[PDB]
Amino acid sequence: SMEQVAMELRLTELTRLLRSVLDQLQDKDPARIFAQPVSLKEVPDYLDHIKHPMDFATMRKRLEAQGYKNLHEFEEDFDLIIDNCMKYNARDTVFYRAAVRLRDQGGVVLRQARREVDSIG
Repeated sequence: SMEQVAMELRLTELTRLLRSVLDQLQDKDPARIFAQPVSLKEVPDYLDHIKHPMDFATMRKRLEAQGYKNLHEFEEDFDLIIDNCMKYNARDTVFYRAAVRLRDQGGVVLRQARREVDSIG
């Protein structure tokens, strides 16, 4: 149907906007701490601690499959990256501190993304 096509164009355009958001958030992680999944070879107990692992490469795979229907879904995955790290790692670690700085810096990007998503529809 033509309606299905229009819906698909909306999804494609959301995917465009979320790709730009993802790039901007990942720039706030210049150490690349959150770039890839925590390795279960190197942290064998990780899934005993963290039930839903997340990282920027995993988000990018979902994004490119147009697997985010709305900004809320995308934000959920970004918050997992931060929240998982702040639980597994102690306050005094470079990992925890990186997550705090990512959260704080990412807030700005996400605040305007929300206005753009609502604005453009």
